[PDB]
Amino acid sequence: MPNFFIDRPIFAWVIAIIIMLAGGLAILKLPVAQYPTIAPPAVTISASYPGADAKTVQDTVTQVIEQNMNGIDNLMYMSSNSDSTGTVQITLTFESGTDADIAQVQVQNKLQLAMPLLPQEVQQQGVSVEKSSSSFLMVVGVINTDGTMTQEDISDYVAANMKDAISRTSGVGDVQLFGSQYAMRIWMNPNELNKFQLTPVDVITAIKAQNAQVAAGQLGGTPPVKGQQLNASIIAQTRLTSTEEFGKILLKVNQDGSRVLLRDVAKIELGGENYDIIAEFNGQPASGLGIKLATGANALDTAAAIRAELAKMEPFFPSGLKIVYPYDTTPFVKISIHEVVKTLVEAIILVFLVMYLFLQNFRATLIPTIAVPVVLLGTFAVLAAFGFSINTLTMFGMVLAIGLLVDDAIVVVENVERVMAEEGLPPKEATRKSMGQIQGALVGIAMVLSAVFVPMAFFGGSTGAIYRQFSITIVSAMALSVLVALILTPALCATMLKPIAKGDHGEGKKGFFGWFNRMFEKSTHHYTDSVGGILRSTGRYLVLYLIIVVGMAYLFVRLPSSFLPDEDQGVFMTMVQLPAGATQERTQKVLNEVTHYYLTKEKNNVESVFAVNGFGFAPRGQNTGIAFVSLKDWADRPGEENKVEAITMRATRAFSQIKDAMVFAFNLPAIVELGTATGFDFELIDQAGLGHEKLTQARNQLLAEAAKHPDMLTSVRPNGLEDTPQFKIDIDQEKAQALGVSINDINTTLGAAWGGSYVNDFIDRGRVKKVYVMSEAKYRMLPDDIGDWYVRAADGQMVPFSAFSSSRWEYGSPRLERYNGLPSMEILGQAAPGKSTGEAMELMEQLASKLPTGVGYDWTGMSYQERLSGNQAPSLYAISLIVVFLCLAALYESWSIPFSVMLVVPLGVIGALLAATFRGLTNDVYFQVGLLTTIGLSAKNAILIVEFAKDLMDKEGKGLIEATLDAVRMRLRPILMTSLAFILGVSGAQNAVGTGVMGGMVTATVLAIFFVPVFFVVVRRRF
Amino acid sequence: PGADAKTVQDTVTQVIEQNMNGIDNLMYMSSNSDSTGTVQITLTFESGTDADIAQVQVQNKLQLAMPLLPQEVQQQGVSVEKSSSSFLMVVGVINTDGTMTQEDISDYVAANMKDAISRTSGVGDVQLFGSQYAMRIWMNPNELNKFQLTPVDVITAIKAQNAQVAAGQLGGTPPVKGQQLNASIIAQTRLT
Amino acid sequence: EDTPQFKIDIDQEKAQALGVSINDINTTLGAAWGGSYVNDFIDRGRVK
Amino acid sequence: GIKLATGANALDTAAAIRAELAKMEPFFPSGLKIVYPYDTTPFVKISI
Amino acid sequence: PGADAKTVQDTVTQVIEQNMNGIDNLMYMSSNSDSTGTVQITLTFESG
Amino acid sequence: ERLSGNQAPSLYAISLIVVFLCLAALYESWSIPFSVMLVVPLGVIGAL
Amino acid sequence: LGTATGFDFELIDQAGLGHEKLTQARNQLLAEAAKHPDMLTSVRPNGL
Amino acid sequence: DLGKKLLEAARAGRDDEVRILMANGADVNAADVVGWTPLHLAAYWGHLEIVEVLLKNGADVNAYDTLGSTPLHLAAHFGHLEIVEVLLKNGADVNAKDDNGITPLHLAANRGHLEIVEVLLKYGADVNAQDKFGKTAFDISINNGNEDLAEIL
Ligand SMILES: CO[C@H]1/C=C/O[C@@]2(C)Oc3c(C)c(O)c4c(O)c(c(C=O)c(O)c4c3C2=O)NC(=O)/C(C)=C/C=C\[C@H](C)[C@H](O)[C@@H](C)[C@@H](O)[C@@H](C)[C@H](OC(C)=O)[C@@H]1C
Ligand SMILES: CO[C@H]1/C=C/O[C@@]2(C)Oc3c(C)c(O)c4c(O)c(c(C=O)c(O)c4c3C2=O)NC(=O)/C(C)=C\C=C\[C@H](C)[C@H](O)[C@@H](C)[C@@H](O)[C@@H](C)[C@H](OC(C)=O)[C@@H]1C
Ligand SMILES: CCCCCCCCCCCCCCCCCCCC(=O)O[C@H](COC(=O)CCCCCCCCCCCCCC)COP(=O)(O)OCCN
Ligand SMILES: CCCCCCCCCCCCCCCCCCCC(=O)O[C@H](COC(=O)CCCCCCCCCCCCCC)COP(=O)(O)OCCN
Ligand SMILES: CCCCCCCCCCCCO[C@@H]1O[C@H](CO)[C@@H](O[C@H]2O[C@H](CO)[C@@H](O)[C@H](O)[C@H]2O)[C@H](O)[C@H]1O
Ligand SMILES: CCCCCCCCCCCCO[C@@H]1O[C@H](CO)[C@@H](O[C@H]2O[C@H](CO)[C@@H](O)[C@H](O)[C@H]2O)[C@H](O)[C@H]1O
Ligand SMILES: CCCCCCCCCCCCO[C@@H]1O[C@H](CO)[C@@H](O[C@H]2O[C@H](CO)[C@@H](O)[C@H](O)[C@H]2O)[C@H](O)[C@H]1O
Ligand SMILES: CCCCCC
Repeated sequence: MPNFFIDRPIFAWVIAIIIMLAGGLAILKLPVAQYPTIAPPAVTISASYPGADAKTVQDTVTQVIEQNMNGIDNLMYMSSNSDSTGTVQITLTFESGTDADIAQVQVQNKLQLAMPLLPQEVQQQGVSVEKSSSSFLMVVGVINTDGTMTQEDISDYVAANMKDAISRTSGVGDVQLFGSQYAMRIWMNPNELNKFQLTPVDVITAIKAQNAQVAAGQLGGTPPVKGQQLNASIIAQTRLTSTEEFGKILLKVNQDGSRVLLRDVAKIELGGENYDIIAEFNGQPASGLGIKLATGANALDTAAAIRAELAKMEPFFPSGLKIVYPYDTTPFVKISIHEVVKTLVEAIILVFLVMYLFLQNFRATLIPTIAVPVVLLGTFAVLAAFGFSINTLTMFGMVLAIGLLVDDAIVVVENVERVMAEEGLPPKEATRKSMGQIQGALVGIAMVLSAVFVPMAFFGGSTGAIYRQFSITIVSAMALSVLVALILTPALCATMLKPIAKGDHGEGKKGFFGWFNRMFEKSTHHYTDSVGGILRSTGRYLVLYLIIVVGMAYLFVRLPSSFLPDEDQGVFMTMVQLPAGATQERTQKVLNEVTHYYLTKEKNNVESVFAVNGFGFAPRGQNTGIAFVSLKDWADRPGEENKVEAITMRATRAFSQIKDAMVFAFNLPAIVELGTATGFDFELIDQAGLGHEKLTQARNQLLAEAAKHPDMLTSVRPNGLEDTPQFKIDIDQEKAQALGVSINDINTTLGAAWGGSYVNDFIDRGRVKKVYVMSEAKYRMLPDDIGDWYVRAADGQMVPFSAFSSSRWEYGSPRLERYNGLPSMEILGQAAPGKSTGEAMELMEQLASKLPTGVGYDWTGMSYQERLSGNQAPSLYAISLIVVFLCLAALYESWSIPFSVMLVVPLGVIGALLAATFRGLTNDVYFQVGLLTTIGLSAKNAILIVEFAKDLMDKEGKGLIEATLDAVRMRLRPILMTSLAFILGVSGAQNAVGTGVMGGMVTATVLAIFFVPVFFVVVRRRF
Repeated sequence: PGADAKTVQDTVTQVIEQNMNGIDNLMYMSSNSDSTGTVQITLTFESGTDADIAQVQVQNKLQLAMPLLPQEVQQQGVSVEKSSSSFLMVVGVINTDGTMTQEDISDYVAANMKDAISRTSGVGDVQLFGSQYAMRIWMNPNELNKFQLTPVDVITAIKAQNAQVAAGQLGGTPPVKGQQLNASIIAQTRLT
Repeated sequence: EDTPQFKIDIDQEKAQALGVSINDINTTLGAAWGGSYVNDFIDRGRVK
Repeated sequence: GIKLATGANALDTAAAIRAELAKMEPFFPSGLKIVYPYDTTPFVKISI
Repeated sequence: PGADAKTVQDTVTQVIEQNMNGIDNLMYMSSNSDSTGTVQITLTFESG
Repeated sequence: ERLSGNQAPSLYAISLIVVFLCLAALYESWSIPFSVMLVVPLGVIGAL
Repeated sequence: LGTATGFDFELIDQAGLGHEKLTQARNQLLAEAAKHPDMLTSVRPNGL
Repeated sequence: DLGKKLLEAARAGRDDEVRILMANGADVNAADVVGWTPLHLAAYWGHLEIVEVLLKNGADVNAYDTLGSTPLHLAAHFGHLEIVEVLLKNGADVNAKDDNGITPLHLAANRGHLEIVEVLLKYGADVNAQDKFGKTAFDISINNGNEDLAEIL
């Protein structure tokens, strides 16, 4: 094939153009995102029950839905929350590779058939079935600075004007409104209602009657009286459109003939559907939009289009309204792409410098400058073909790949320049011979590198999805590098390179290049003299090798483990947790203290504080709040002191002072959708109808045992709420029936007044919206206000609530968890310093076995993923090694020689481990792939050294040591040229990527050139 | 529940059948309306048809018929399933000690085993060889007439007294300024 | 083109004063001029 | 009485049922025991 | 039933159309709100 | 119709490039392709 | 796929005759099938 | 400070922590938002040792929540016979009424704790004590249909 394209350089050029056009076309049409779909498909069933407690929600909604989630394909597990905010969220996680659309519609369909089994109030509100993912493209915050608008006022505008326009914007997937639009709030007065002998039942009956869409019919409708001239539609009652109209809702007419209207017994205003969430952006009332990226969309174009549309909305905004961007993933994808193009150009620049420094002719320096871009563009085309996207994982996979692409370029050209310099052949004949020597190895190197990278794409779940991005990218880039090295760069060499006279090593030159040639020819002689001495005393160096393999193995284990590291993302949360029974006013004051702190003490680092009262990651009680702290640019925060890690600890340390509040800052995970932070996600399950109280005892019993193992388990806590005091009220059925007061009227009065009742819909300025009847704050606060509410008897007398009720305090769960349709309690925890998660999990299984009868357990999330994916690792390492060996066996026609190459693996690794150990880095995915590329390039060097060595022994009939010394001599220059390009040069990921190679190369280069010849001689002597 | 073959056919089967239209790769449709109150409409598709889409299409049409069906039939839960007519296997459950009766065993399997098996991927349909426990109110007409009550009164009382009420919260949102207490209000709960 | 609509207004107070429920008004008006789908019947063994 | 979903693999599905029943057995009341009076999958395994 | 185009559009068409974000290969979306009471929101997708 | 016409120019452009590159590879020349591709206008005018 | 010799016949009410008439038609057909043992064997209803 | 720590320890049943907190001088009159002292919580959750330890450390046995319910109400209602006895020995008001006029006997009778009812009667519980609806522990037993309880009262 090289011979074919050496005679046909125009064909070789056509293939290069077809690859470049395919690549250029791919770059434009390819999707762009921070991370691809890594987490397994999850479908969350969300519902709302106004004024309902954790148990009411669970025992009427959650259990009913969970029972009807059958006949759904590829379901791994099911988790559900039921809390006292009147919320339920049932997350159904599916097998990795499941059609998320098919998964959702099957969940959606089985729910719709279970809707008649839910309460009327839940059916009316509706149950949402959405694709579970918190991987937002950006959060567009909407704030009011002049204090003319409340959080309700903003939310309503964002919904009615902006939300639909952002939905329309090119490349936008899903858009969540951070708040609710207006609702017709009827704030009832029990003193007024009692005065006129009325109840909330009468208010609801009147609103349902006087705010409705009535179907009237038609004038001259078919069948008509023949001769009819007109056919008009009849309009009767329509929905009310104003607080005025609702004001005049007629409840009662008295004896004297006076009208009792809704405005007489209730305050009426356009308020919010929900008052549980209070969101603030630097102390100012705020709403927002949670924008997601659409499937196969460009994040950079979408973000620009969103900002472009928001700019067109600028003129229509009310006075004081501003648009802010507390969260945005766009800047990361810009850097990820920018720093690939930088490395790509720097590589080409540095190769040129090294190529010219050694070969000393500009015509040779252009061959890599053509080849590298062609292959890189080719990679973009193969990514598009396999349906991959431009993301961090695929981009940093290419950064690592450039090393392999640069080598293939230097290897082919240098070997031609040498063959010309040593024999004196014309370029075309020199290229033929040159390629003839390496063409076999290049094909072999492809299969070996394939056998290294391909297997990790066959990992299962989230871990496999991540490795797949690097695997396909590097294999594609590498595979095309060999194709270009066998088709294009040979043809370029045979046409572009100039004749070099036999024995012209450029020592006869003057100046720097004349000196360098004499200097390097000495160094090459001193090198062969050194290797000559090494091969006299092999046994000693084999002992030094075992010290490195021992050093490697030890230094590998001692280095801390992770998947994706915790980096400065310019954002971090601050949880605010007040004690059981604490109000949102008390919580807001702590949130204000948290907001004040960040804007006062961290004014240099903090940009904004999005203080969300009554919220965590989901809607929480009044006693909870979270603060999404958005930082300034990394250019405005120099030093490790002004990074999230230090800012987090400083904040947490300062907030230890706050009384009656567990306030602590913590960093965002790299991919939140998984929450992978090392450690486990343990589920404790009630398997024998033990109840909530018995499951609480078993949890405390497990948490107690875990606390007696600091050596194994650290920070083993529950991801749930403790039982809070709640107001039990018992309606006496006998006293109710005796007075002639119906329980329906009683439970409606209590439910509507204290809980709030969603009556029906009205039309505010052309938008359909909810009507809510509820008690005015001051009549539904304390237990004494219970007796202020009156229910009308059959006889017409108004009976107070104190007459037929009797209340006491008790304890109940404000958030009841279930796993696989059984009452559960999620327990988080991690392995202790110098311990694996596998060990920590095995103890949690041991401790869990000693718990009471009927108390089971299970692993979910990262635990489930790590549990299954971990079992695959040994099988993939086996295939990787077995196939690498088999490939080299076919290449060298020997079962023995392959070992000489495979023994180089530790020489590549040891450097990276030393670099990581002393810089204090982790064994993250970026680093692990960094080792595979370091091992790959190390193997590539050794493969060509051994091939040349064995070829000299086979073809020219040279001795073992002669052939070895002659081989390592020929291969010194191209290995040093590749290595020098790294030494010259060619941000947590950038460190993991750069340091996952730099340290490796600095040593691997020095170790390989001296140890590869040892391995070959030692192995050849043995067999 | 309690319907004859014709009542079932005329109020459900026909109403559902009439909505089954514009469904791709449908070969034929067969229904059975019997005096147990049970309807079973099998829609058989062409070989190669995506059973996922066939189910999605069939239910899309059923959901148009759902509101026209009696409230008793809807509250029993209508099921759309894409399974074989024969049984893959039978998972029998016995009590060797003889501590639990046929009825006690059936209830346990229904409450502790059935659901998890029904959610298992590949399981098209699970059929309990027994019945899950219910609160059986066995009425006496002599005692009902004696106190001048009907099954209507019995049903009215149960829905009214065996209620799970959403009663709101103390110091709920929006609250008054200076509110210190916030506690869930717990009224009537389901009878156990 | 925009069509004429015969808008009939029910006086809520005047109805309550005379002792007629607006449910009976809305149904009488609705059923008369528009028609009302009450329930099904069996015509030669078919639901209509 | 378990029925196989359309297209689903009998042996794979049967294996998943046994795996799920294995998680239940430990928390059974005293006396309760699983029996396998009808299975079409063993023939497929053995005959193959 | 018995709702003019405007009532139909505000309470039905707008409510459905606003939730028609995040659908793959959507070229355009046209809807009719009639004085019959009917809505028909047609979503035309990319060829293939 | 708009789409058909808007993508027609780039269709002709890539079609010419592909045919040109195919001749360059087959005949191992830059002259034969260029000498040939110059005929295209002589045909196109005929169709017009 | 069914049995070797077996067939699956469906007698249809096309004109809304009713159940009693369709029964008479079925009973008649079964009797005529019984008078042809040479061709048809075990012709019976799959119902109650 | 340590009062909010004792309330959690009392509720959880951490005997060792309560003991350590009693040494440090944790406030035993420390209540939550509803007025439940650690004795209330310990009595509610059935932690006998903590109930004894708290009473030793000068805890109020007749302490009442914001609705008038004492620890004996909770202990009697949730079937903690040992705690009911320990409280009554340390001078718990057996005839104590909450805001509803309900007594420990009413609550014990309702859940049908026959053993506890006998203990309350032994320490002089007014069997003829009526709630806000004029109903005694006997009127409860006949309504619940408890034959054993009906005979005792
Ligand atoms: C590891 O992950 C962390 C952040 C993810 O980053 C975010 C953006 O993504 C989250 C996801 C995917 C969750 O599932 C969360 C969650 O379940 C929470 C809370 C909290 O609000 C969260 O805050 C998140 C949360 C995030 O902010 N728990 C609750 O709401 C409940 C019912 C908590 C009950 C008790 C406490 C308060 C909680 O157990 C606490 C002791 C810690 O375990 C957490 C605050 C973890 O922090 C750490 C490591 O100290 C986060 C889960
Ligand atoms: C040819 O087919 C055979 C096997 C199919 O293989 C199976 C696995 O698939 C079946 C299908 C797709 C059905 O539709 C069935 C059916 O409709 C039945 C019965 C009945 O149990 C069945 O048993 C099946 C049945 C199967 O076992 N009839 C009924 O339930 C009702 C409501 C009344 C029964 C009427 C009489 C008593 C019945 O007709 C009888 C006279 C025979 O004709 C059948 C028992 C056939 O036995 C044989 C070997 O002559 C089977 C249909
Ligand atoms: C979607 C995926 C894309 C798939 C693309 C597939 C395209 C299919 C192409 C089919 C090729 C036909 C088979 C090869 C031709 C051999 C016989 C030709 C006749 C002959 O006498 O041989 C010479 C060929 O040169 C020789 O002695 C051998 C050289 C053969 C050159 C092959 C040219 C193929 C170019 C394809 C372009 C696309 C590249 C994409 C990878 C002629 O030529 P000559 O020597 O007389 O020359 C002019 C000198 N004055
Ligand atoms: C839809 C819109 C998309 C727009 C995007 C851009 C599209 C790009 C399209 C690509 C077009 C290809 C252009 C080919 C360039 C031809 C160069 C002219 C060469 C020439 O005429 O001289 C020949 C000699 O060449 C020689 O001396 C031997 C050849 C060695 C040099 C070849 C260098 C080619 C470099 C190509 C780079 C293109 C990059 C594009 C990304 C003479 O002919 P002859 O003597 O050989 O023939 C007779 C043999 N007896
Ligand atoms: C035995 C065969 C050698 C015969 C020829 C030897 C000398 C060649 C004389 C050429 C005239 C210029 O002389 C050349 O100048 C270059 C400047 O770039 C110098 O080259 C080098 O010298 C200095 C040290 O002095 C180095 O640190 C530096 O890397 C480089 O500049 C040398 O001094 C000489 O190689
Ligand atoms: C701490 C990181 C790990 C360290 C890795 C060290 C390996 C890289 C350095 C290799 C340098 C090679 O250095 C080479 O050593 C050998 C002996 O070992 C010397 O050889 C010496 O011993 C041989 C064997 O008896 C004698 O025949 C020879 O006369 C004597 O010089 C070479 O003259 C020297 O050039
Ligand atoms: C399923 C996957 C199986 C493949 C895995 C093995 C991968 C390793 C491939 C080994 C590299 C090729 O190995 C090398 O190929 C060249 C040709 O390119 C051979 O050389 C051969 O050239 C030509 C073309 O095949 C032959 O007509 C000629 O007889 C022979 O000299 C070398 O003798 C061989 O050593
Ligand atoms: C030896 C002919 C090779 C051609 C590959 C395109």
